[PDB]
Amino acid sequence: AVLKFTTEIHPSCVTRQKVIGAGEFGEVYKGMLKEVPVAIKTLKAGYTEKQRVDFLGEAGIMGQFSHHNIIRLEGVISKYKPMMIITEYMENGALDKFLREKDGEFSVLQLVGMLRGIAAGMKYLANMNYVHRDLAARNILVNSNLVCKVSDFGLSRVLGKIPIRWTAPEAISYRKFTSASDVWSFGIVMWEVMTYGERPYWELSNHEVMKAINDGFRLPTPMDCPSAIYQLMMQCWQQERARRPKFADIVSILDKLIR
Repeated sequence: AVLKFTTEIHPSCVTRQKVIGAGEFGEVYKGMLKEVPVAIKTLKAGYTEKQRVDFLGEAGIMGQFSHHNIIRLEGVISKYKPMMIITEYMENGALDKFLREKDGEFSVLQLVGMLRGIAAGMKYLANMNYVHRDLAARNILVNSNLVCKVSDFGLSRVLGKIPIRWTAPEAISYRKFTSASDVWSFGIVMWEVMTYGERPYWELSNHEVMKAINDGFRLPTPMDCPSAIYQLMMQCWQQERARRPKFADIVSILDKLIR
């Protein structure tokens, strides 16, 4: 794929209406663009140069993609303060928090549908030769129509701190990040979904998680999870990365459970 540069949006085109959260780099707003509803992420007052670079850099990576299950970037304001990233609006926010609120409410069919969309976004990303490295329910956003979309491309790169509980053993131990380590992470996301937003490995420390992983531990079947879905997450957690399904396999497997 050919590299894209980021669309610059004029400040007068953006209207912030309400605060909808606190971000890594500053406040997040709901507002309007041009008009269409958008999420508007701002860069905090007193930002450092590194923060500016990382803020706009993540947006640039997100902007490489055009897929229904990857957050759409409208553009950035980088020539004016406050600097902003403008994306599609996701009314229901982060997937982990959304499921905790809706604990036990969804059908298995609906949870599978949500996972199928996430897998489709990842299949697309993998085919574009990108590894995400930070795939986790907290980094997936949910819109009013229950569509789940991959967000948070800070660690993403073409094929420092890492999210240990979501990371494959070979990526933890040997710095080997591939689409197959993203598949491991997807398995963790499946577990987060089927548990309605339980924390992977509960309150074990990172060192304890690493030891558990190295000892062959796998997270247990979520309450009332169908065997076929638990087996799929177990397949995503094959110790040897070459033996995990590809995202194309995952999409096909989930598709067949949509009945």
